[PDB]
Amino acid sequence: RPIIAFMSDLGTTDDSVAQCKGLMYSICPDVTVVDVCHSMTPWDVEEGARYIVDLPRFFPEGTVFATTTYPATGTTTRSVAVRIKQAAKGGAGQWAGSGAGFERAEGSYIYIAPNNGLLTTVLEEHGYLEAYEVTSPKVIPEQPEPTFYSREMVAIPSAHLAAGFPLSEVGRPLEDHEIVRFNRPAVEQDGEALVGVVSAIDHPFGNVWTNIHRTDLEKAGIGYGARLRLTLDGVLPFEAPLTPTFADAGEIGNIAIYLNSRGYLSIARNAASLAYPYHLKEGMSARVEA
Amino acid sequence: RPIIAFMSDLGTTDDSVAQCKGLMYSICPDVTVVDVCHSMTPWDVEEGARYIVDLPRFFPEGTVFATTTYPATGTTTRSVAVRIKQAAKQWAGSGAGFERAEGSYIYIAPNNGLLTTVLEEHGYLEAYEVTSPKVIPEQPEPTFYSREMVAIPSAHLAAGFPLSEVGRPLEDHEIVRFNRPAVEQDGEALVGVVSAIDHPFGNVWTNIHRTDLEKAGIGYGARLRLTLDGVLPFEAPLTPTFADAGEIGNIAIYLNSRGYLSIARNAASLAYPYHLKEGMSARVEA
Amino acid sequence: RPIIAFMSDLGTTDDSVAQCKGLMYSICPDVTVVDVCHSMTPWDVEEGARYIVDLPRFFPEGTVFATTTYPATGTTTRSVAVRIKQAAKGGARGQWAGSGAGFERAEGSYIYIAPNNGLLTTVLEEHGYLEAYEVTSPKVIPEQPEPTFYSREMVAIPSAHLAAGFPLSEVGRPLEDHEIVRFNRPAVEQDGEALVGVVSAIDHPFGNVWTNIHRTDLEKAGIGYGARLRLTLDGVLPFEAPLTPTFADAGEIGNIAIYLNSRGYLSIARNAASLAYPYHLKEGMSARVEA
Amino acid sequence: RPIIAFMSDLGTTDDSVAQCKGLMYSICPDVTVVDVCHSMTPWDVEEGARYIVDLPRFFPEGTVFATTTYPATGTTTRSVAVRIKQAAKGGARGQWAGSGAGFERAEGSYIYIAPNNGLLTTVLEEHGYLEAYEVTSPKVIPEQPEPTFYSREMVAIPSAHLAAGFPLSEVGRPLEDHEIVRFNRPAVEQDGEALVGVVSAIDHPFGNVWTNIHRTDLEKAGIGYGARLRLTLDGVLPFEAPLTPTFADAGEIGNIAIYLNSRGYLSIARNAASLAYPYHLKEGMSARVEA
Amino acid sequence: RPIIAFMSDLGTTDDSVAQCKGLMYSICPDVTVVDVCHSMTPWDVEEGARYIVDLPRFFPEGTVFATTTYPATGTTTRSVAVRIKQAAKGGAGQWAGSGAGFERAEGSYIYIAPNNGLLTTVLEEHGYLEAYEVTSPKVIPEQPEPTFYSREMVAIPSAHLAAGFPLSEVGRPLEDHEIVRFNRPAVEQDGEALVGVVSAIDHPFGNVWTNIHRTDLEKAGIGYGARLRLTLDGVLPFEAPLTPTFADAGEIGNIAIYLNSRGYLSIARNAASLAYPYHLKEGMSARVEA
Amino acid sequence: RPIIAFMSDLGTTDDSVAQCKGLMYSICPDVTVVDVCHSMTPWDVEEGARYIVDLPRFFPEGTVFATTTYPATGTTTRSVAVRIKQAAKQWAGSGAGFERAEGSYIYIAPNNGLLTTVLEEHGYLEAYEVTSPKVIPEQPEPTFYSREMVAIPSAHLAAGFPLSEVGRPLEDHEIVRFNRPAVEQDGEALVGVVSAIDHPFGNVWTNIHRTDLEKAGIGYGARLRLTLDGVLPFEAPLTPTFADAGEIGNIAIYLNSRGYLSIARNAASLAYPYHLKEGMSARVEA
Ligand SMILES: C[C@H]1O[C@@H](n2cnc3c(N)ncnc32)[C@H](O)[C@@H]1O
Ligand SMILES: C[C@H]1O[C@@H](n2cnc3c(N)ncnc32)[C@H](O)[C@@H]1O
Ligand SMILES: C[C@H]1O[C@@H](n2cnc3c(N)ncnc32)[C@H](O)[C@@H]1O
Ligand SMILES: C[C@H]1O[C@@H](n2cnc3c(N)ncnc32)[C@H](O)[C@@H]1O
Ligand SMILES: C[C@H]1O[C@@H](n2cnc3c(N)ncnc32)[C@H](O)[C@@H]1O
Ligand SMILES: C[C@H]1O[C@@H](n2cnc3c(N)ncnc32)[C@H](O)[C@@H]1O
Ligand SMILES: [Cl-]
Ligand SMILES: [Cl-]
Repeated sequence: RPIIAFMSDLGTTDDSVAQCKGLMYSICPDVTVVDVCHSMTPWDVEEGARYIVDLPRFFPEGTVFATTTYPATGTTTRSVAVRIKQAAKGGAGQWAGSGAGFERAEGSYIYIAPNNGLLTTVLEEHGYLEAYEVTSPKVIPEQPEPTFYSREMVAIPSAHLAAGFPLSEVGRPLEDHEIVRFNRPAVEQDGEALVGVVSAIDHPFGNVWTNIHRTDLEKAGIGYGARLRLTLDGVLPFEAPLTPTFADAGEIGNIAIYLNSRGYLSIARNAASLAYPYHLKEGMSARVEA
Repeated sequence: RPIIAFMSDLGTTDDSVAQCKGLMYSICPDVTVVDVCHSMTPWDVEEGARYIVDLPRFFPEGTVFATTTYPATGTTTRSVAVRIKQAAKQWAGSGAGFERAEGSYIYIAPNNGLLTTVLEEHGYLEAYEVTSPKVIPEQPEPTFYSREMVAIPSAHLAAGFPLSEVGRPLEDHEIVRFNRPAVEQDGEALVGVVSAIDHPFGNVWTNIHRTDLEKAGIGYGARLRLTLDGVLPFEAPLTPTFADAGEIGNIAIYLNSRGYLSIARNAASLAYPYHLKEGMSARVEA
Repeated sequence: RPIIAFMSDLGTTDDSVAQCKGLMYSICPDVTVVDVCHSMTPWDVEEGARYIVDLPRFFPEGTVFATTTYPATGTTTRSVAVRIKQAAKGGARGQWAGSGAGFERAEGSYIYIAPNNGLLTTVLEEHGYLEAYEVTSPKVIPEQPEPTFYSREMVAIPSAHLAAGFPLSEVGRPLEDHEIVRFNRPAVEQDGEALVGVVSAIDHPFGNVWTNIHRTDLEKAGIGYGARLRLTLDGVLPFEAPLTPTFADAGEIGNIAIYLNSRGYLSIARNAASLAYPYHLKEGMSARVEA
Repeated sequence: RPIIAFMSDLGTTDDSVAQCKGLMYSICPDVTVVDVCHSMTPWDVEEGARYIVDLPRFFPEGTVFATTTYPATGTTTRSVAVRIKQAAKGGARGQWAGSGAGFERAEGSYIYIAPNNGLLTTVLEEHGYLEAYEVTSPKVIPEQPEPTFYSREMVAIPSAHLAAGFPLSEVGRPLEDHEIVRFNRPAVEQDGEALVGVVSAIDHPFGNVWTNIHRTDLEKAGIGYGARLRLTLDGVLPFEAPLTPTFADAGEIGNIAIYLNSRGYLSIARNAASLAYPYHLKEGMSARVEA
Repeated sequence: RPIIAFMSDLGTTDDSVAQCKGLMYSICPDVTVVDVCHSMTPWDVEEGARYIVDLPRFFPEGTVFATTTYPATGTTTRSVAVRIKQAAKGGAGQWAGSGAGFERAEGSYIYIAPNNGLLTTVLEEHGYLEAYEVTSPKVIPEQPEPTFYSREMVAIPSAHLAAGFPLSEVGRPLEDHEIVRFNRPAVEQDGEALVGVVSAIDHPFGNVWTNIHRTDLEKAGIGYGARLRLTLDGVLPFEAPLTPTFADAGEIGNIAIYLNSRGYLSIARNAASLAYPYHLKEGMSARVEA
Repeated sequence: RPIIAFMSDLGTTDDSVAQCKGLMYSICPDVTVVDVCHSMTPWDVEEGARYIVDLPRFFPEGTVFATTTYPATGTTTRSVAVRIKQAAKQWAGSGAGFERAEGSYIYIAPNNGLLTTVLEEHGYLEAYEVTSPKVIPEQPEPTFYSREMVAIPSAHLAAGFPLSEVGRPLEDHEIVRFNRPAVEQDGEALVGVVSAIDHPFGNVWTNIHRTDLEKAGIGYGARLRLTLDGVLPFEAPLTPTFADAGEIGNIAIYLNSRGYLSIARNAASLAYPYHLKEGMSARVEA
């Protein structure tokens, strides 16, 4: 029972995703294609990365992740296919599922993506066992569509991998320095305050996500129940204790400062939108201190 | 051939829904997950209820409906899981339609009133709290009970985990319900609200029902005056469908697929040019 | 392993698509339902036609395409079901889709079921058809259809019977060619040495600009990759670039690229930036090309 | 104490109006310049005409109205200067303006100077005129006018000479009636017992709705204060109210009022709330009235 | 040299204001008409009031203020004309002008307005010497336009007053209880914090004005140089000392908490807009404390 | 017959401008106040400068220009008051125009660069700091120096208060100037910026001047290619006016009333449909 989990920038306004899916079911008759999302900001590899980094532990072993934003479509560039090392615990650290969670064995998931840095945080968080350039005409078209490499060089070969084509056969092995990566912005300790950035607005709720992690917090002594001052955009400070969840803020509309399901320091209002009335946005400065 | 039909307020702009689906396939390898929608206004229990209330008759017997908006996530609250009784009409499908046996569907949802109308329309045979670590995490992620307390246990139920083993039976009073706004009277006009804009067409749906109408003496021929937001008046005979208005753009006053007084333009949008909205008053007279 | 690929104007904000899907699994339990899209502008049959015309070569033979925008719901009109002839190559070069030399698809191997309102105009034009039938039989539609929901009653439902193996010729009577409603499509005019058409679509979510000037139209004027072109939009915007395979060929990020899209049509874009969104360019605007 | 009342399409965001004013005080030192408005949609002569047609009765006799939208700036066209005949009553009842029984104004006592582009169509129609002249004399316009600024060169400047006492008949040659450009205005049709016109304007900043159905048109059908009316807008909105003098007559705040505006025209509004803004009603929409 | 200072809700998009001005110059040949503003939110008498309350000290003695929003136009209602008592010092309290300012004698300005509460704060701040109902056909039309009382019952009689028509002759005297007034929202002392409201956004800068006055501040001990916490909309707190001016915030974009030229506690950014990016609005809660 | 022409960033949505005017009439009973505009983008010194630079030739001799955006309000800063020399062309008005004597106009402004282009184009005969309590308040309102340090002293100057008595003479270096962006070269294309959108018409004005053009070999007949924001290309002959384009909506490339390369549609807006903006690059080639 093979699964391909599919994350693109193709959107859902036309037949582009369906074209890829038609070919996936064509190549791997038994497959199940699960949509991750197709809504990412085009060409923003850092945003694409956040949508895929945390997926392994949720999926059955053997799952292939077809993940693509392909601004270098139709060039001489070729995709990278990697088998990861650890499925890894996550959240605000645990295995996912009922009971004590589902423990995932090492080397049980493959990502196939453009070699443009999309997989940077996947490789940082999970490690990898082996990496290959995707070049074989057994898995890609002999004459690929210049402007559709997300289909030609990701969707199509991912379905061959789902169908059982040996990963080592897709092309030559890539050395670590041949896999492109993006530079991750570092959390700064500024006196005793921690300085990062709004990493994401959490749609559709309007919760605010920072790149300040739970590990960064236990570094400066911060745990659940700590009074914090969190300044956004350099001028809007908020104040609240760190709490597990939204309803701990008290009344509806009140401010909650919490750890999100991905482990990162976040801010919201209790059953109300914070970001949307005050037009708060990704990329704004975020500062925290007790 | 187990099915989970999935309705949430998680949206489709990140991997939140995919995390839930991943766990569904892990738990029930042979499952088919059907998306209902994930677009609902966050925390609007009456809105989410509208999207799930008439689903059973359309699905194969044995379908599990996983339906969630969870603003009380991470608290001591636990989900409710119910088996409904009557799948409830006409029947849907080709010919005279497909009849559905009683007790053939399970809903699992936060215990916050989301299931209010499902229970009124269909009734139930059994209701339980979802507490067993067989079907939910021992360390549940505080901010993601739509995943922990709905998605995960729905998939155990799809795989044949016995309903009565999820936790203790709930008595009726323990099952939270929302109050639904009444259709009131002033003179011979009926006063209600706009209960929804029908995206993407811009049709207007009111809470004034077939039954409220015929009781006040209105059937499929009646010339009606329909005033919206207390300002915009519309006038037209009650008709079965849009094209009964004649010209493209003409006004149709009709009954939507739920028996509710509705208003639209024929093959054009009514709501969008006039910025008509849910929650606006709707007053009708013959 | 039967597939129904589903395209409608029902949107993704309520339970309308799910009702259709439920009834698909009810009638054909082993079916796989693949969403094409549900976002088309309601009642724009020309736009709907664009999202379904290119589908066959990507799908397994025996696939059923349920394609629907239904402004005449609740009327005496009934849907039309067609077996197409050629699965038809396509793309910028014109080839089969898939790895290696692509997946060659046999003739008469796909069914489309749709309102009889012109939605299938380009499907028939580009693929031809082998047989067409009016969808009237109570075996495949409800005896009491919901007046406002013919996308479900007259398309979703019968499509699932067809996917289950219900004989096509049994849905109702054969339709003569003149009984299949069509729309007229704009002809690219050969004006001097220029080619005059329109912006056919904005390519969401990138804001690329698609015209109705097809690759074969370009070969009427003898224009291939490397040709220095002037592509004028909206009468007043004379863009200038060589015709190149892809976006990155334009050099720096933001530079204008003139290219052939994945559907075989003359297009214009910027390299890893949006052309249509900043300047609010729209479908329907004029598009002129010349060398 | 000469007055120039000034209406243009120049806006209030730069120094364009001030340049015109400066030259007014330069040519006629004791002048008072009164802004009519500078907000009209550029080049919409019909809208401009609405802001100037009702002016004479409010102003001292001898006032000069400099009224300008000039899309043909820099061309061989020259402005036209007119002495009107009747100052003309008006308003919902039809009377003179001011305290007591109002200020009665004499015949032939106001001058309008404008581009010869139809801007003065309703002025002449409603007031008549006694003499008209092309504005050509270097005594009142520049010998080298700025190509893009004929609102200044061919209207502001000569208007200030006229206010200073420059003889009207000396600006240039007399113009025959057919030489004064006009636009055609929509005729309210007598359809059955209904009267069919349009929404002429949105009354900013209140969002009241003005139609082109005049009080005298209502008296063709015999409609006065107290008459229960149906006023249908945009073909689909049948408003119902008695015809009343004013807004508060409708009762509660927000209730629909149907009334005669201060310009003598059939209008519709809400009592101390906006009708046009919430529902995005627009000029050009249809307006039908009947009793 | 008579002056009429003219404040309406008529806007500047049509000839409505010019009609009034034509009649003003008709009635009072020597007059100068100064526009206060015509931009107010229609029918909002509290907003109209803020635009007129502070005008007397700036204008020559003898000035008439014609001030109007007239939602009761065309009814039996009649305007009120009042001679004020004190011109009054103002600002963050002084006379206006070069040197030590221009001292204005008592009873030297007249307001004419609808009797709908528009003049509430004028009468509270300045007092009055005499008040009259405007009813004489020597100053108003015998048949006034039903829908244009701002012209008929304000503009027109104001010009008669400018022209020298005796104020006592416009109609009968009104007793204090016959002059309509609006209820002013009270500043609350909530513990040691002061609770009011955003009274206005200061266009075009996007500065935020509160109804918390300098007097309210010296009541709780607050002067220039006091560290303050100011919460807006119940969730956005800001922190800054109270300073005289914007540039005291330091760098451009920094927050300044100050007293405005009208005497009220205010918040802004130094040469940047505060209200506009965060969509802050009139009517939002405002809380302050040291 | 004294005149004050008044330009500020105070807007027209409250009584800020009326307070200033009130004080002008108090100080100079016989004054005429002319509004220039009050709409300028707050604190944009180059923008406000554009609105005041060519005013003198249009006004009677003896006019005082009160011109202010004052982001440094309430600090130790004091305003500058200058008498300009050459009123500077053609001359404006009927006939051959009205010549203006030298030294006939005074500007008074914050000393923040607002007067940069006025001084470059016209020159000056004398410049002073505004410090005398004869002409400004002793207790100046900290947040309203546009009123205290511009409006009030301008009106004393209109009334005949001697210029040299406002405070001490300033040397040229004490008068703050802004740097103006240069028109540069790349190949035979000239590169500049859009210096303004011409509201309300939506015409586009560039900083590429008549002089920059003719030096590169371009006159009133030249077919030019004009690219805006680095993306949108336009092509058209250089013409005197809009109507030279022919059809309504056609493209005109012309010189605005300041000698600057400009682009527009004939009797339609160019900037608004395309969302063209000030600060966007403008590149021209013959
Ligand atoms: C197949 C890939 O083409 C890329 N793509 C789409 N449009 C552009 C563009 N204008 N420039 C560069 N890349 C683009 C998308 O990222 C898609 O994933
Ligand atoms: C897992 C559940 O978390 C809830 N959720 C998301 N954001 C908030 C918030 N600010 N307050 C309360 N609940 C929230 C959603 O309703 C989702 O269904
Ligand atoms: C079931 C079908 O109903 C059609 N539909 C929905 N709303 C309208 C309307 N206002 N007018 C005409 N057709 C409509 C949709 O096109 C859908 O496909
Ligand atoms: C003469 C006065 O008419 C008032 N006015 C304008 N429109 C309305 C309306 N729709 N309802 C009530 N009053 C209105 C304005 O406030 C103006 O000042
Ligand atoms: C009196 C002067 O005050 C200035 N002004 C108004 N708001 C601000 C602010 N937030 N920062 C700096 N200056 C400001 C204006 O520029 C006005 O001209
Ligand atoms: C001096 C006159 O210039 C006219 N004007 C300004 N811009 C344009 C344009 N793009 N097209 C035509 N006329 C224009 C205005 O209407 C003004 O009145
Ligand atoms: Cl799916
Ligand atoms: Cl004025």
